[PDB]
Amino acid sequence: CDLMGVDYEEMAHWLCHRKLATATETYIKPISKLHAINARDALAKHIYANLFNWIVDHVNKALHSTVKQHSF
Amino acid sequence: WXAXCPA
Amino acid sequence: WXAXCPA
Amino acid sequence: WXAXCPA
Amino acid sequence: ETTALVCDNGSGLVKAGFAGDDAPRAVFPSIVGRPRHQGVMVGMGQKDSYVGDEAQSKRGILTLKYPIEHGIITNWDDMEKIWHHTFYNELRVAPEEHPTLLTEAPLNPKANREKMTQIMFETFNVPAMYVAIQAVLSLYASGRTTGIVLDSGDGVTHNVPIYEGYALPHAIMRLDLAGRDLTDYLMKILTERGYSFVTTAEREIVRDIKEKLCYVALDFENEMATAASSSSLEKSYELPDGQVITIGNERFRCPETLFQPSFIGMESAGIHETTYNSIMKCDIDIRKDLYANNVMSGGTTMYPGIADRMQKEITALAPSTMKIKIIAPPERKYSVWIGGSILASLSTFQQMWITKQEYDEAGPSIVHRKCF
Ligand SMILES: Nc1ncnc2c1ncn2[C@@H]1O[C@H](COP(=O)(O)OP(=O)(O)O)[C@@H](O)[C@H]1O
Ligand SMILES: [Mg+2]
Repeated sequence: CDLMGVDYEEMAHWLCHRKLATATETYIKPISKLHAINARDALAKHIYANLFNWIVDHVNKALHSTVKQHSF
Repeated sequence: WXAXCPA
Repeated sequence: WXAXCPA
Repeated sequence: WXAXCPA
Repeated sequence: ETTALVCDNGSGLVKAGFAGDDAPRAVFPSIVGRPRHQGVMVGMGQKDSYVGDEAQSKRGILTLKYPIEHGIITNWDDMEKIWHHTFYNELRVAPEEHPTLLTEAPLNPKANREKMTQIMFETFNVPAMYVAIQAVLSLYASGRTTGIVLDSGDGVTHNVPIYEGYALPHAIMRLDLAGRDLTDYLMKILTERGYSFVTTAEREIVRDIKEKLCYVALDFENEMATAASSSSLEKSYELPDGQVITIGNERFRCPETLFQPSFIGMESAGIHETTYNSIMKCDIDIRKDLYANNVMSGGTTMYPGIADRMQKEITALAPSTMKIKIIAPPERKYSVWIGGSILASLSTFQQMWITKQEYDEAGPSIVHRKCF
């Protein structure tokens, strides 16, 4: 939470609970330790995949050129 | 009454 | 219902 | 009964 | 692919939405109102009937009918209006295009599934349909293959033991106390303090009082003596017109009828002793796994303290070394819908639907053959 600059107790809450809302009203559920570990791993995978797509996008920024590509 | 009807 | 109760 | 059936 | 619609016809609410959603998109009271007064102003734009939240908003002008009571559909023209409103106005979806998973309480009449199928294929022309027992879905909703589900709606209460994915249909208890008979008892007792609520629109004030202020005693006689001896339990509420009404020991007394149905003159035992009597009909090898995994479901179990009172009062019945556990998720009001949403999205399920081809070949009797 230091590295990412987020409130320790907010991450501490959301790692261990999940939230549902119907159209009107909203509920907060505890989750089992297995689902908490699965969720943390899925979050790590999601961060990594988005970081990868972002590095690829800045490489494309450097590789692109302004002339209209006729064919490749 | 007290709530519903008048008495 | 149809017997034992109102519905 | 005492264990199996209810009586 | 096209999603299935998932629609649950409670007695009290309709929950509807699309399979794979985590929560229902439409929830509204399954109520139909008709105007009961002379139409004086010309050109206002009269309407023969309101449905759902429309009938809630106007309800001072309207007679409100519930078309399901005790999980039985008691007049079809209203129920067909309610479904019409569900598909076209709340979901805004062509029913031509989506399978519909309907839902039903166990052990109710067989003419109710036949009609409920006939109307889907003839009136709404749905491609394919299914009908599922309410208490089975709460296990999909709570991640379990074993448990005894206590489910209590507006109209019906039932226990369904399920072990390792096999239902035990001889042990299914159905009990006919529910939120609506709690509400009628609440009106009768409230009359003691002078408040009288008479009409169908006015009943639905009492329903909101019951939801907001009732709770279940952990010892009925001790809190009776307490509230007879102290103001500390006395709590107060505003009617729509701004009259304040004040409610005391009575607020725990109404949900106590779930544990003592004799208050309503109901001969049968309460939900605790029907749960225990349901476990005693199961084979002795599985009782240990049905003493854990008591799953609460449906709105009538939302009372504060009902899980604690259940655990306490089953533990007085079960042998001293069985671990009694009551499982009461905070979304248990929607858990039947959530489990229907899971069930309709499995790929193994897509063979189970009643397709219109089969209904054309067999006629509506097929619903008993191709279903639990
Ligand atoms: N928080 C609550 N506390 C007590 N009773 C409630 C609560 N919410 C809803 N109910 C009651 O439960 C019934 C609605 O439960 P629900 O599960 O929606 O019924 P159904 O599933 O048959 O539509 C109504 O009688 C309503 O008054
Ligand atoms: Mg229900």
